[PDB]
Amino acid sequence: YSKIKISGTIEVVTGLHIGGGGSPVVRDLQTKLPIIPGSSIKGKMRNLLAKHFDERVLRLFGSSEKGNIQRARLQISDAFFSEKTKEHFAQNDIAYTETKFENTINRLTAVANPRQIERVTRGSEFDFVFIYNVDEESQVEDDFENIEKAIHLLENDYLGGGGTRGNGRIQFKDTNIETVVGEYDSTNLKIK
Amino acid sequence: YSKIKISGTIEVVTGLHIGGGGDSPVVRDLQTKLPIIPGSSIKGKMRNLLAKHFGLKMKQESHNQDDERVLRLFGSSEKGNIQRARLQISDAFFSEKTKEHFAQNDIAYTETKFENTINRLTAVANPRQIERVTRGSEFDFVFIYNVDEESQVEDDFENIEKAIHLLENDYLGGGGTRGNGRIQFKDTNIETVVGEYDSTNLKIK
Amino acid sequence: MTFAHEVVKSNVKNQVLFNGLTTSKLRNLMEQVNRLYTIAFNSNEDQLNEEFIDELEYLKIKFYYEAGREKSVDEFLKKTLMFPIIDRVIKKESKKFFLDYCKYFEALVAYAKYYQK
Amino acid sequence: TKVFKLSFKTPVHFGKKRLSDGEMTITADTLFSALFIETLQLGKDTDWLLNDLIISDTFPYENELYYLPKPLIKIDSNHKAFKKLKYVPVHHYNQYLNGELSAEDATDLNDIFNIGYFSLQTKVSLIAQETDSSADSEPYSVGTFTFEPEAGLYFIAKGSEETLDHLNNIMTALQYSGLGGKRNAGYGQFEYEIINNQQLSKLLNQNGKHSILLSTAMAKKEEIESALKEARYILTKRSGFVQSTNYSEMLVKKSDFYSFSSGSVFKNIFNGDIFNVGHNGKHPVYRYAKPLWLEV
Amino acid sequence: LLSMDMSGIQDFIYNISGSKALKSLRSRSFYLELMLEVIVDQLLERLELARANLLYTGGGHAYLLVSNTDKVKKKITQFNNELKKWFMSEFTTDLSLSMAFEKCSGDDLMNTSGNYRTIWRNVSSKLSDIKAHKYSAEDILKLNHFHSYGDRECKECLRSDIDINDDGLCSICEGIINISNDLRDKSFFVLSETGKLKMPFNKFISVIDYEEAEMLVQNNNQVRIYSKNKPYIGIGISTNLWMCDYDRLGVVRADIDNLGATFISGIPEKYNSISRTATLSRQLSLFFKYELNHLLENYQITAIYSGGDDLFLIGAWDDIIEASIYINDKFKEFTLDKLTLSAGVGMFSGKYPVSKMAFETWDEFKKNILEEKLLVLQQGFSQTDEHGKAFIYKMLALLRNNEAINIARLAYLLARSKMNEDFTSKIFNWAQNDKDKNQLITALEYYI
Repeated sequence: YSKIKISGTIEVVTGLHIGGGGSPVVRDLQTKLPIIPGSSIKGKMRNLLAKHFDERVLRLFGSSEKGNIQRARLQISDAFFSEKTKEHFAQNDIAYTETKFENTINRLTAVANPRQIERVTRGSEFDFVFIYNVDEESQVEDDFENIEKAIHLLENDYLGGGGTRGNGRIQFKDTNIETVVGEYDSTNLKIK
Repeated sequence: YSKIKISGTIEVVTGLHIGGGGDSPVVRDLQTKLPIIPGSSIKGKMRNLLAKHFGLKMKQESHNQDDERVLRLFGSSEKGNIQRARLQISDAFFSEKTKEHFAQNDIAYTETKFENTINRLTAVANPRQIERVTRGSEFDFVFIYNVDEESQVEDDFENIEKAIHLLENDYLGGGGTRGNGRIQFKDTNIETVVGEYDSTNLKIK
Repeated sequence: MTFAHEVVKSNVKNQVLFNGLTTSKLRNLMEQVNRLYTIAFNSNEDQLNEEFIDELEYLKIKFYYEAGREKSVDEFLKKTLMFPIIDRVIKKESKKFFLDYCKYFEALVAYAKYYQK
Repeated sequence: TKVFKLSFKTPVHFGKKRLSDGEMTITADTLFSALFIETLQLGKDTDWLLNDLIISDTFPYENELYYLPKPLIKIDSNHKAFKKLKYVPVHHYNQYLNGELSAEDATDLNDIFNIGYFSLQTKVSLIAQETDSSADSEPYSVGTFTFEPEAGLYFIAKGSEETLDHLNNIMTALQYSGLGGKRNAGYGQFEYEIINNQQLSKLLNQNGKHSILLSTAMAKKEEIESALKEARYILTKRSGFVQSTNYSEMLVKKSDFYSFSSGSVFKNIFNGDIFNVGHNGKHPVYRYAKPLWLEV
Repeated sequence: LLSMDMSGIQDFIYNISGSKALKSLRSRSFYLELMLEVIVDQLLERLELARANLLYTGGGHAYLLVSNTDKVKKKITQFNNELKKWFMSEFTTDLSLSMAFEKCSGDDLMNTSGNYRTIWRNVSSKLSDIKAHKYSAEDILKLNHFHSYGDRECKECLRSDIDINDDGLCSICEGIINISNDLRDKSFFVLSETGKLKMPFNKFISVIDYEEAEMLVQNNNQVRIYSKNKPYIGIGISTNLWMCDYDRLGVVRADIDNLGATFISGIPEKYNSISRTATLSRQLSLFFKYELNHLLENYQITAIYSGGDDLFLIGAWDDIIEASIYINDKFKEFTLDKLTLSAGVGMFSGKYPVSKMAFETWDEFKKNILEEKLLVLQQGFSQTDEHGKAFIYKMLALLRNNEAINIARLAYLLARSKMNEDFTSKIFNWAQNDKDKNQLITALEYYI
């Protein structure tokens, strides 16, 4: 019985906006640095992949609400700024978070109503870690294909709020997969 | 389930004034210090004009409820008859080609147009200065259209094609009636990024 | 060098500032400095490109011209040690010092705008 | 008899009664449960790691300081500051037992006690008819705790060397799964270090007439009368659910159980036992009650 | 000297998560208090003693002066055992009563050798010793062996042991909701054999009107009247019990700092008479149960928990802050600046589980921040419009990044406004000073 570790970085092509406080953004009440709570990743992934089609979703994330106990096979943690983004921004003196001014127009009135949305800065990188506990040797390939599709969909979609309105597109780079529990090989599993 | 990618570039015919930062600057990306067209701007102007195209009631205007087709395209999901949005309008980024071009020919990215105003009974001038994105600069835009219903694809594309044409003749940003921000699109393209759905017969002028 | 940044309050006379300096004759300098700042932002490494250096040369040329056109601006530039710091930046050819200079200029400009007729 | 020290780098939710409730420390019960189920996931033999391993409750630590919970001894003086205090550093642990700790000393220690903070995370749920048709989203709350960069938890374990090696392996394997509460939601990973503090080692290696129960334990039926002779103690109701046992989770829930808390003082030592709280399940479900004493 | 103590104040008052947070908590506090009241009254009845003999009640503590006879001690033994039996039949951990008594001669009650304070401290240590030894071997033996078919937690009552019947609702919790609805309108309570609230001594509580209480006098029933601070009643057993019932969110929690010393040491060596500390207790009680009613009139506040030295108030954020200031000043008047309070206010989103809000929770604040900075900022923003959360938020950004270049940025931004030069210069001068910047930041955060 083995566990496979998938770590990498995700880049905010158009600014990201989670905002657990909300118009704030998720932070640490001490570090005050933006984070992306993993559960948000999980939720977006699930909505997408389920919309791609069901057993497979249950296998991946786990529900156990219909009397069938399977237990989650995927663990997704939150992510953080890498040291790389922090050092670059401090050197270049770039604020971490942008405040976008928005506006809304009443019809039959044509009046202006100002809005404010806190977005994570373009180009920052998040280090994310996924853990896949392969409970069935004879299925893991299938599962990764599915996880691949999930990742792929997200590549052309958004996280968080206003994603239709123009924020939240991300990218995945420098994904490496390593086996960390058990003696199962991971030199052929591939995720972009 | 399929996701359809649309690409192209936005060419500024006459100066652009998105200007959300508020003297009176334009919105800028904070990683490059360059102009951007936030997808809210494009998407909202498209919705506004395409809605005005179809019949809109006074009550519909006040409640922001619009025509069924435009709404299905853009999503309201506000009360009752909910509709999940369907076309995600991404932002625009100051493309590499134009950045190099301006560097090579030593051209500013943004001008400060000086304007004036003659109030009546005094005829007294009170000047203003307004920043405008230099004309001919190009943005890259990306649209992602989702097929929630296979049957309706060309019709939805034709709707957004009319909205693209409306944007070209009209304007984005401010000073639209005063001359700012008439734009055109160039080198559009479509390619199915997810799914198994062909997009060859699709076209957007 | 920050004494030249708070000297602006030291130059508040009677009721003109820097002998009547206004931001209407200094807007050109702000635009030129900002244009080069965006090019420096695009630059990734420290060692400045030679064309960028010549841009600095043109900048200082503009500084001299603006000082020639207007007297209060000339007083500003000389009394704030603008030319020596410009030459120093040209000598150092480092991006980081250039950003430092731009921040200094920004402080000068903003403080100047705070006090105006 | 090594001790393990834990680092998380991502906040973890413990919880006592409701998902929005948050805690810093866990009791031996949860740890035993988690280590056991991790063994079952590895599928090794449980009997060895059933009736031979002795574990303490979890205890918070800071950059370089290790603490123990407060012994409920009767000190005769202020009786205000001592009430507010929970944990004591090893430096003055025996000093407090003697009575050397001053009221101002307690004030100082409590002041240093900044070893993390609590927070509430909001989460929204659109699996309902909000997306399907006309309905509203379902906000709910969780409570999480963020330890300082050099802060975390540790436990004190004893047993045979083979037991310790097996525990080492299982602890490594668990390192990457979670602990606490919403494990899969992005909370509670850890990297661990085995460190031997000479002073703490001495602390475990004293000998006296009193003994401080460091775990969550409760004597068997036939020992309780002789155990409760002269003691100062707290009962702590332990309830909770179970994982992959019977059809309906909401139908499955171990019966509310009671054990002594972790600051009690006893005169007559008792061995504890791992009690079955099982009924109407497909397997027995184990809750841990076995003491590790610090004899002074 | 006999003393009583409830064990489980906080946790049982604080496991509420339902949508009736105000309605739940307001009744829960009252319920525990009334359980205390009925407990003590039953005790006083049993010892055949008078209501005068009670000297103080508050929190879970209560104090009485009883006789030093053997029979009395046997009765105390029996009653204590019975009460423990009732609580264990009820809650088993959530609430318990510990009672302890200490022999004394009145000569010490004359503060003859300052031994009155000594016996008080002795009974306090005795109370803690009874708290430690709560159950015996057989008690817990039954306790850990009770496999029972039970349903799930009451959504209101985060409790599994009690048995839900319909719509995820149990029995005791259901009665708590009922008494909450009748707590505001009806003010009279009656100890009856048939009622909606389960009391420890196999008794039940109901609510009635003044006319119904008069009818009970004609009926000559074994009833006691429990009130909403109703004086000049004279109807049967008209017991004017004291309880303060007045009715993002703001929550303020306050505790007397020097109340441990005041209750025991109080006035050294010359006025530590039993009667005298009693009267001190009496004054504090009457204040905390009457002025808390009276002063709250002008504030959009519901009184949730008041008594002993604990003040737990919730209401509107601005109103909460204002009334907290008002209460501090009023206390400093009534205590003649001799007792002080420590208080905290936290802003929490609506519909939060209050059981989680509670665990979250001067002249400097009044004069400097609110009185000076807040007013001038408010006047300026009154004079200059359009200065929305955008402008203020840029200010906040400028202040929060404490760097000198940010000082310059703040200067320029202020310049772009059109506020009177004096207003902008005052903000700039305040920003320069670290203390005044922190104060201005706080004032503006209050501004929104």
